Amino acid sequence: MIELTSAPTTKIEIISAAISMVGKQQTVNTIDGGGALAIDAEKLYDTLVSAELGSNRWRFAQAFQQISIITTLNPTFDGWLYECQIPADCIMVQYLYPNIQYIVFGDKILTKSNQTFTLIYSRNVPVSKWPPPFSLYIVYHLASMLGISVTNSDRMLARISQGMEMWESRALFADAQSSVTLPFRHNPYVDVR
Amino acid sequence: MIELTSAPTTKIEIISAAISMVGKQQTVNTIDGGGALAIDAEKLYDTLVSAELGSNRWRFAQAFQQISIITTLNPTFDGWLYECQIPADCIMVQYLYPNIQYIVFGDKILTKSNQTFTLIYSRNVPVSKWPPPFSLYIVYHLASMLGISVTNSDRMLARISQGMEMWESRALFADAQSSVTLPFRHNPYVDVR
Amino acid sequence: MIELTSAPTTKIEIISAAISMVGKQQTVNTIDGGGALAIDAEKLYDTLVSAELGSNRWRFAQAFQQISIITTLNPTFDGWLYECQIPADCIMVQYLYPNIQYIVFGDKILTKSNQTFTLIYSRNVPVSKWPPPFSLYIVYHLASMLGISVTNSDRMLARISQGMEMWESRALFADAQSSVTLPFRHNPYVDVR
Amino acid sequence: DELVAAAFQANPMYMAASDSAFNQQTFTPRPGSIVPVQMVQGEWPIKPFEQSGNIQFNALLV
Amino acid sequence: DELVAAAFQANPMYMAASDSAFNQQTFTPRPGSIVPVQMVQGEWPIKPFEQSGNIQFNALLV
Amino acid sequence: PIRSISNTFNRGELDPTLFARDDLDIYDKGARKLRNMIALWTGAARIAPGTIYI
Amino acid sequence: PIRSISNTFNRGELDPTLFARDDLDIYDKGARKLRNMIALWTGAARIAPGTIYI
Amino acid sequence: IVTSDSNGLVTGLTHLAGQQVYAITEDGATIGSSFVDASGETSVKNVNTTLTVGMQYKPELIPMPLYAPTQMGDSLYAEKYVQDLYVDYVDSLYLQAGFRPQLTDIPNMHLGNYTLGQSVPPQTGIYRICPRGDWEPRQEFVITQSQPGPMTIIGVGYNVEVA
Amino acid sequence: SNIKINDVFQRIQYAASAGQTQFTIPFPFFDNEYVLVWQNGVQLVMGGAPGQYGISGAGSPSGGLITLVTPAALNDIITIQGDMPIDRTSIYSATISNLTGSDLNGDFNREVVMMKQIQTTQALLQLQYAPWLEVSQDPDVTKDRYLPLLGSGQVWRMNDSGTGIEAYTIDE
Amino acid sequence: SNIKINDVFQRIQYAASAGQTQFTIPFPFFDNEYVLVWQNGVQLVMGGAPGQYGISGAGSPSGGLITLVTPAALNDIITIQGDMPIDRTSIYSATISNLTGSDLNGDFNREVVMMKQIQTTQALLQLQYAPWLEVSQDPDVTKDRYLPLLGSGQVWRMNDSGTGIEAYTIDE
Amino acid sequence: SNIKINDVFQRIQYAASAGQTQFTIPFPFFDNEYVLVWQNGVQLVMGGAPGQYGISGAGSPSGGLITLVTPAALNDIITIQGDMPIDRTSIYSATISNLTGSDLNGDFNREVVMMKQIQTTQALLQLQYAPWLEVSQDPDVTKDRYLPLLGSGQVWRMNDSGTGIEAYTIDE
Amino acid sequence: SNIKINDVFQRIQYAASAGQTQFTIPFPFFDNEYVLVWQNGVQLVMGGAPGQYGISGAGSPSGGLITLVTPAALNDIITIQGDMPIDRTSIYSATISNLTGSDLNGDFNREVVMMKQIQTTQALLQLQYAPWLEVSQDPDVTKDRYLPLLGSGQVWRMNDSGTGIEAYTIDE
Repeated sequence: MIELTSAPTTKIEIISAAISMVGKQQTVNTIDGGGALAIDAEKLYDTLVSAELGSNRWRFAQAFQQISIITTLNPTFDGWLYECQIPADCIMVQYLYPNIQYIVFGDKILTKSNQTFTLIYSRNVPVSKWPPPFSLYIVYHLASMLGISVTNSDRMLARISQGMEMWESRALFADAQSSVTLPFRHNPYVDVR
Repeated sequence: MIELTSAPTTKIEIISAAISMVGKQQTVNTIDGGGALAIDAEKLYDTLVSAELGSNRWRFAQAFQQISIITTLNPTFDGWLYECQIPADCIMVQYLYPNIQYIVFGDKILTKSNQTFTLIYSRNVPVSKWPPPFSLYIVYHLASMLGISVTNSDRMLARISQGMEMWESRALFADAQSSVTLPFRHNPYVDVR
Repeated sequence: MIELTSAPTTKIEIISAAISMVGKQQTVNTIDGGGALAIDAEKLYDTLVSAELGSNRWRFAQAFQQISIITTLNPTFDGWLYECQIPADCIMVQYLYPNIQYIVFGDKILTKSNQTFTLIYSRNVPVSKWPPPFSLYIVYHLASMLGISVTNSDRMLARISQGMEMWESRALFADAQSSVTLPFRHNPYVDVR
Repeated sequence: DELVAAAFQANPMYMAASDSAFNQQTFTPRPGSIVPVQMVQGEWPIKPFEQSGNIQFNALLV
Repeated sequence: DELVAAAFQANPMYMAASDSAFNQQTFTPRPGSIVPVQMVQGEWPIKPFEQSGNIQFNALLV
Repeated sequence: PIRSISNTFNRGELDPTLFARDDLDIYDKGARKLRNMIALWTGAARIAPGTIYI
Repeated sequence: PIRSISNTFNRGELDPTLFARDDLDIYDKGARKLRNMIALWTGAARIAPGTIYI
Repeated sequence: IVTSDSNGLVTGLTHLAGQQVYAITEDGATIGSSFVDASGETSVKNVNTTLTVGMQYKPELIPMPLYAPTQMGDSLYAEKYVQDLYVDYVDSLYLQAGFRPQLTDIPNMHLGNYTLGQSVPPQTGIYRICPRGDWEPRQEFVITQSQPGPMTIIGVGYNVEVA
Repeated sequence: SNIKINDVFQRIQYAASAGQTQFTIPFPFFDNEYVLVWQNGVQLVMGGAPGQYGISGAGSPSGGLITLVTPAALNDIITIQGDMPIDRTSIYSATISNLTGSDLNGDFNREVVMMKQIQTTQALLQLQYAPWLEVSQDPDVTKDRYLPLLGSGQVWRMNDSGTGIEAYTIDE
Repeated sequence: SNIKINDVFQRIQYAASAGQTQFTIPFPFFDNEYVLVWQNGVQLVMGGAPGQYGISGAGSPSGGLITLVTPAALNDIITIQGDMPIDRTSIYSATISNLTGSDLNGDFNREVVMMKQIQTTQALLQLQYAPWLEVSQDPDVTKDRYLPLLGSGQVWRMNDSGTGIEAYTIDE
Repeated sequence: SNIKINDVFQRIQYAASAGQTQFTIPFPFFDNEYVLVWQNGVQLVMGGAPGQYGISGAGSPSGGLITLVTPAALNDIITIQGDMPIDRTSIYSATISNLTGSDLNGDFNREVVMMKQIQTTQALLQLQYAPWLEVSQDPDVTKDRYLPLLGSGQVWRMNDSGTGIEAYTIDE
Repeated sequence: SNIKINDVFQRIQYAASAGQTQFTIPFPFFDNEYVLVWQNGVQLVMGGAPGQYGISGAGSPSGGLITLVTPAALNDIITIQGDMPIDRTSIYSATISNLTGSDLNGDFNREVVMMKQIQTTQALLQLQYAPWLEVSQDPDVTKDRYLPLLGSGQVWRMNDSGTGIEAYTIDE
């Protein structure tokens, strides 16, 4: 009937494609049925995905959460007065609303105010929410990590690494271009007025 | 009468052309028994095509639809009021009409107004809708991935790479040149007046 | 409900990921019988991590504590009056609060005053407190040391080096970007006024 | 045309793979400040927006 | 726009992987002073914040 | 670098004291263990014959 | 790289269990299948003789 | 040789009392294992079927240590890593190969070209596996069988990174 | 090639803007009849007449679209829910069934969607005790679980002995 | 196992006629032990003694039959419900070379009947908000969904702040 | 997944002994992230810091283990529940490919576990009418089963006509 | 082209059943682009989009197939016609070269199909005098065979002298 084509929506689709891209023909329909290579690929997948979403502002991985449990910091330093726990699902703190003074210190956020605020952060998301360019970028990146040990040729590994870097730029562009660029929140020569 | 195109019109014809590029005979009606080349081509076709159409504004892949405000979801930061559902077939958000304040945040679109908004976006379209230059670019690019996954030949990858990059630029030029270039939405030194 | 992270949460999971990167299958519950790779990985893990967190201001590894004047010790030079004990978990001294005259001399902190001083410093923290980008950087760096200590392969070292340095920069950016840059404590042309 | 051009030619602007190259919310424009910047994103480094045009030509006809 | 630009174009600023490239609390701005600096962090060296724009163009329209 | 090597089994199971004897033409024609199998006079190794209760 | 190789048929059809025996000098002198043909002693393969009804 | 009834019950196996036995159909498919009780009875999966019932003896094949001489020397004690392991088999079923403890099963069923109820005949071909072993010069790889059936291994190949 | 299931509920609700007609179906479905649409609590009928709707996207891996014939009013509530029969009428032959990857994918896909529809009702529309509460771990102890039928003007009230919930008349 | 699973609720109830003994099971079931029978709220035992029942028709797509030993009185309520356990104790070998239609149909049908039993309970025996109500679409918002344990003489009552359901004592 | 799935509830709760650190997981699970742990109603996090826990036993039929970093106090309530997202865990090629029983076992076992988690919540944490009660067997009759949203200070009360449950403001 | 060319008209027309998608091509064709398809007088396009069709059977003696993407409505007229451009499909060297029977068969088969397409239009779609009529056997006598161009409202009418056909305006 209708010709259908769509992006990966499951973790297995990413991993099986990545195993194909290191040029290994062994069948991976499931991680359990994929042998020793599939389990190692799954282990590296878990580290890679969170590392990638935790080191860059991807729009599709952004989330917000109100913080209200803010407790006194005593003894303290640098004039900070309160601390609050960074939520467990927060993978990278990005900024706070409203524009209050704060620092990330240890696993806490230190503030000089007690009012409820909102945390804008990055979070892990399932493959069903990934943009298609990001999915192919992860496929190449995971293949690059597996290829460290199993790729025969240095030139072939360089080709895989080139594919990883190519789709990283295209995925970053596709994610970024959909919205306008936000202004700086600190503009001293204007704010002083 | 209208003369039918001899260019590929189905995804099977795209796949079989890529398999022939890396040197194997292939018929559309025997694609099931195509062995390793057919296994990898089928697995990688959807991921490659969706990633490509999801990372660049191809005119032939554009679409629009009204977006919907989701009840009970309330952003609490930066003055955003509503969370809007992205269309099901949307593969890359491009912009909103009318151009008012919005951002892509997670898998939603945040707005400050409850008027009717239309989203311009990319989507998957069948091969019969592809420009012929784009079809040949996909054939080269898919064959490049077949070289990595199956042939394991550095010589093959070197030979395919030049044609793949050439037809990407030609396909982009052919798609872009048909229409005028739109002006910027924001022109601060004129708009302030 | 809080989503549990799939990124590594224990030092054994960091070690086993590093062992898989250089090619060997490894389960957490069989790490004891891991052979030469497990011997070197566990020996080098503590030295590498402590040196990494002890050489750079990582926000997640920061801590503070009051320091204590030690009795019967008198510095006798440059006007220093007291020698203070550095905290037990301190791995790198960063600065003192309030910012008064002090120096690090030997394993003590010399001061000219007997008021309460708080030291800001780095410390070891468990893996569950690590940002995911930092965890992947440690995996690459530890795998690099396993290449030297076990595999004896120049090829493996070359292939790991690119990823190790890339993820060091990404981890540093992800850690730093979450907070505002603090101003200098000493601004002589302004302070003199 | 000059007013339109000046908005992205006179102002300091940058090109990158993504506007996530630095954090606009924590950006600190202070003397001596270090800004964390992803100096390379994939294949593309962050660079100043390309200068184009012949400003003197326009202010010779005017 | 000029006031916004001058805050990070006129002032001496730096780009690096992290603002921990030097210690802001112990930074000593004195003649002859040596500042401990991590001159390269990972792949990226610390460099002056990249100059961009056409200052003269803006102060020809004004 | 990467080398491609092969191993057949027409010499059966070899004693562990032979594992430094690379000069012999048997190093790529034997097996460390050959259990419940036999060596055909080609290079192949076949599962051993079963038994029928009498 | 491109390698130029050739194969003659002096040894006739070879059992599939020999296909890893590159050490033997028969790997380039045999055939996977030799059906309704014979191997001449020069190494060529000729179609088998026909029959006449009696 | 035995025959199961409508419930899969099999009798007359007194010489195998208390043993674990496998059942093989006449088409040559091993259907599973079960215990014979002290009275010589056991239950099998296939009902109203003629079967062969017996005890598994497990074949094991561990090839010789990797031997890849280079220009430097024999490299008999050099650190080696196996990127690819090729198992070359003829008329075999139920194979599994690799570096212990996590092995890889070799499939013997063609999705898309299999009709339910039929027994796929013993298979011939080459299967490529990434064993994920260590870097020791005397590392061991195993070719074995998960359940009783035909098995013939004509050779084992490697792609070895010789450090 | 797989369909969107993970963290994708089989129900969505919208607050329409004035004049809107297009409403996304954000979850996969297999047949038009297995999608339920309400507008302000009134179930709509598929068709072309005013007050009816059109539907597209059946068989799509990601979802489809609902197009109202009559443009909606501001703050009309549109609810879309997937409601597929839980059955299996297409089965494999005992003798002449050729097993295909498309067959296996089709069978698993419809069972996963069925399961997701059940979990959507459980998560968004039903009540439950918090998972950490000290309820009896034996299902045979029905003190906190079993409910009686409510007669006219009655509420559910745990009895004075703390042994069961019983209907309890409250006057108005 | 080479049977179809029809879309039929896994529960049936009857009001017996005078002297009636045979009651139809309209839903498929795979084993006699996986069916529960109640008569006027008292669970019956399978057997041949008076006050017990016999059951037939296991494995058929059209269900079976319940035969009471003792004929039922007029307007006796007979309830029949499927209660198959949710597990999987028969698994395939690692590398099967013979996959029967009955085995493959069995695994798919078995899970369909499990889901139908869950859905029958939630459709006929459980409470839920109407599908069109404006319940919070984020499951982490438990205001309308999480219940506390009831003490003696207590009812569920939304608190004065409208932030959660709390146990409230009534002594009337 | 060549294990057997036993019929075990996907939730367990303990009252800790003095200084206890190890608690058994009696039900199977496949990933560490899909097992939730609460201590006195506060969800814990995996790790090695104080107040966290370690977990082992993924992929095993049963007998997993939870090890608290900080030893529990006497009568601390520990709750362990399985929570695995519903999703496909396989992909099959349309062209001729390979199949193993390991692939089928992994798909069917994970779907059985997912169903058991739904049914565990239904059986232990949710309300239902007793199966033998005379509820309407037509689900379109919503008198006994559809609930309204509760305002501040309101309870669920069947109306005086006996036609539906409505929110009722309680008084003194 | 080692097939045989049968004596079959190069045009077929069908009236569709309800929901029909597959239509047989009884005549041989060599390229997919050289087969024209109409549905109710509107030419279709090859592809996978709705309203398009797929085609198979090129190079086969007969038994090609047209598969509509959108199922046809009852009594939709589907017309399939061969249209291959008249061209030279071979090239032979003047220098001493090779020749095969496949080359000759491909040339003669394609030229036979081209002639059949011309003759199919002549036999099924064009007008002619009955073969036995007494038309002039000298083609230079154009009285019965040469037509004039028609102006608005005009018909072909033999003139009153019986010497030629002229355009004739028809009034009320």
